Amino acid sequence: CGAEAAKAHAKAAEAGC
Amino acid sequence: CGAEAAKAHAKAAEAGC
Repeated sequence: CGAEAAKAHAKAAEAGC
Repeated sequence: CGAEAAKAHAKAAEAGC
């Protein structure tokens, strides 16, 4: 739940949410 | 793992994303 959240958080900030 | 995180997810998806 910390690294799968971190990958989703970067995914948003990649295509800025 | 995240009902407060889900309330932030709905609050963003409404005004943020």
